[PDB]
Formats: sequence, structure tokens, C-alpha cells
Amino acid sequence: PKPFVIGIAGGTASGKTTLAQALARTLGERVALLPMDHYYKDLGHLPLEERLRVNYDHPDAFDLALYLEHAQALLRGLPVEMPVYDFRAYTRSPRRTPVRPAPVVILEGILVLYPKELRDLMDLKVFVDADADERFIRRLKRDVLERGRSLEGVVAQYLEQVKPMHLHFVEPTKRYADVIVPRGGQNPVALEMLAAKALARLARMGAA
Amino acid sequence: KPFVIGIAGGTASGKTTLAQALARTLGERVALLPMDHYYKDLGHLPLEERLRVNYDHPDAFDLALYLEHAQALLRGLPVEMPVYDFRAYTRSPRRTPVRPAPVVILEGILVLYPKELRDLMDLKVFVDADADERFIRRLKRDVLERGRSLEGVVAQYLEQVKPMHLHFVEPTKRYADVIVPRGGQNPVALEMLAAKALARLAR
Ligand SMILES: Nc1ccn([C@@H]2O[C@H](CO)[C@@H](O)[C@H]2O)c(=O)n1
Ligand SMILES: Nc1ccn([C@@H]2O[C@H](CO)[C@@H](O)[C@H]2O)c(=O)n1
Repeated sequence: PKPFVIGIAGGTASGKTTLAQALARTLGERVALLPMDHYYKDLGHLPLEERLRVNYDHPDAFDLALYLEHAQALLRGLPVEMPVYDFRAYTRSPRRTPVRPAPVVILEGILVLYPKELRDLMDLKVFVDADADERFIRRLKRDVLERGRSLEGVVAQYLEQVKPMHLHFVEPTKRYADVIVPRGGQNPVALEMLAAKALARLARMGAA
Repeated sequence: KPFVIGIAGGTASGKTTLAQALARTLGERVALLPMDHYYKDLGHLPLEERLRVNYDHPDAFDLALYLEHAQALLRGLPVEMPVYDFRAYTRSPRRTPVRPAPVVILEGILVLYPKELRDLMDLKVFVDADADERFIRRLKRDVLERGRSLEGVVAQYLEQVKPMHLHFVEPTKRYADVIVPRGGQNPVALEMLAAKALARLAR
């Protein structure tokens, strides 16, 4: 049948990635996860200095056409070759990774609830919430330890782009969520609840 | 042991209608105890004094009786629930029976405030809605159902309801496992709470 389509959005470092991955792990082979943060437009032909200036928190930085195409293919029972973005080099990497069709599809990303075309594919819409100061702390650690950023560059990107875009584009999408999940990285009860809903949907698919 | 769900939120947040809708959905599988019917019996005080009482402070509630009844429901016993009269500012001399059930719902603005109540819950829900929208619903309900004047609602809201919401209610949101918006009309959140309750029922 139709998969269960779950959209999970939230600000940067809100716990949304960890929650989606945990749900994916709880369901095993019955889930396909498509992270929108790997779908930035391929601007690899542009010099680094130009890629450094792009605002990666504005909707137009994303290859929405491709993301939507992949989600639609998964919905038809077809596999897709998912792009992989290189946060260190600031470009779409040459690597790709296959994603197998499954009865539950999870679309996760800071802006997955922004485009009506994406929201119209979703059966369940989740927004993962956490205060900006706590998210900034996790973002700063993530950037310095995994993405080769300096503390100074993180502060500048955050104040000049991440925060303004979060207030203008990300936070208002919270109004479209069916449920809001706090403590996304460590919330066993909320995880069990999302899992129970998906399991009821899966049981519906096999029963007749 | 019955599955216990606590559902808090500000006044007119939609928590009451969400709590009642879950109950309909699960039929007799649910026993519901609204904490707003548990205000302390202050019938001995003069009317004028009762009108000035702050009904949004935790100490206005008869927590001892509420806790007592929650425990009795958990041991599989029925309880005699008090009924509060919002027009008369008084606990009714008559009570109403609540039968035990495998799912118990505790709902109220301050149900997540006492640790004693929180420790009893398997799932904690906070129903969120902005204060301006809640005030709109609170003003309408008070005038049409509780004999309040518009001026009376405004004074009670600014002098007590709002300050207590900011001081006691809103901070309890940090104890919730899930936050539910548009609690008065949220089909998906309802189906999801029901799905979790049925799973715990099967065990
Ligand atoms: N080249 C890039 C591309 C994206 N990002 C950050 O990734 C976050 C969304 O996952 C976004 O918040 C965005 O700031 C980044 O830091 N550098
Ligand atoms: N005699 C009373 C007792 C309670 N209340 C209001 O009931 C709300 C909680 O349901 C609380 O917000 C409280 O203000 C009221 O208006 N008058």
C-alpha cells in the first residue's frame, strides 16, 4: 500500500536527526530515511569563496526538485541513489548511497515542513523543539568537532544566517505539526509513542 | 496496573476537550479525573472572601483528595468524585462515581505540578496554545457558562490567572513527554495517543 510518511522538522541541533534515526532503528528494515540536509544544490563548479557565502538556512539553497522526486520514487516502491553532502568542503560530495523502498518513509530536515508539496505527502508531521541557547551549544560542538569550523566562524554564521532564517522560516513551520517533541535526543516515551503509531499503521497494511 | 496519562495545559488550552475525546475513543477502557472539580471546599467562608481566592495557585486545590482518588483507581477501586460549581464558587454536596479502568487520565492546569502526581504517570502531555487565543476562549466560556462579567474576567485574568500560569503552569511543560498543539481539533495527535494506549493495553 501507501507507506506511512512521517515528516520530522526542528531547528538546527534540536534533536530531530537523533529522533528520526532512533525511530528508524526501532523499526529496522521497514523504514527508509531521507535526510533533507544532504539535498543542497550542487554548486561544485563555483569557487570556494562563493560557496562560503551561500545562506544554507534559506529554502532556496535546497535542491527541492530532487528531494521531492526521490520521496515520490520511494512512495512508488522504487530505490533511489541519495546524494551525500560534504559539510567540510562545502559541496555535494561525489559519493551517493542507495536507499531501499520500505513501508515507512521518514523525511527529516530543518525545512521539511516548509514546502506545501512536501507536507502534502505526510501522514504524520513532527516538530522537535528545544531552546535556541541549548541548540547553539550542540551546533557549536558539532561544527568544531566534525565540520572543521572555528568557534568564530560558527558565531558569525549563526548570527548572520542560521538564527535569522530559523526565526523567519523554520520556527513558523511548527504551526503545521501534529505533535511537538521536546528533548528529541533523549525522550524514550515520545520515541515509543511514534513507534506505536507506525506499528499500528504497518499492521493495517498486512491485515484485510 | 492501569496505564496512566497526565494531560496539563493552560486554562482553555484545549486540554479538557482532548482528554474527553481520548475517553470517547477508548470507551470504557478509560477513567477520567479532572482536577478542576477538586478545588478545596471553602463553603464555610463568606461569598465575598471566596470570590477573591486565587484559584490558579496550587494550594487552592485539594491535592490530598485528588491523589487519594488516583491511588484508589490504580488499585482497581471506584471513587466518589467531587463536582465543583463555578457559578456559586462551591463544592456540590453531591458526588459522582467514576469506575475503575485499565487507562486512567488525570487532566488539569496543574496536574504536572506536584511530584506526587507525576510519579504516577506513564505518559505526560502538555497541550499548548498561545495566551491570547486561550484568553479568548476563557472569556467566552466564563461569560456564557459561569455568570462572569467581562470586567470580572479581565481582573481575575490579569491579577491571578496569568501570573500563576507564568509562575506555576508554563514551567511544567518541561516535564511533558509530548506537546500537543490545537488540542481541541487534532485528529492525528488523538489517534496517536489512542495507539499508545491500546499498545499498553495489549501490554
Ligand atoms: N555548507 C553547509 C551546509 C549546511 N550547513 C548547515 O546544515 C544545517 C542543516 O542541517 C543548516 O543549519 C546549515 O547552517 C552548514 O553549516 N554548511
Ligand atoms: N471558583 C473558580 C474556580 C476556578 N476557576 C478557574 O478554573 C480554571 C481551571 O479549570 C482556573 O484557571 C481558575 O481560574 C474560576 O474561574 N473560578
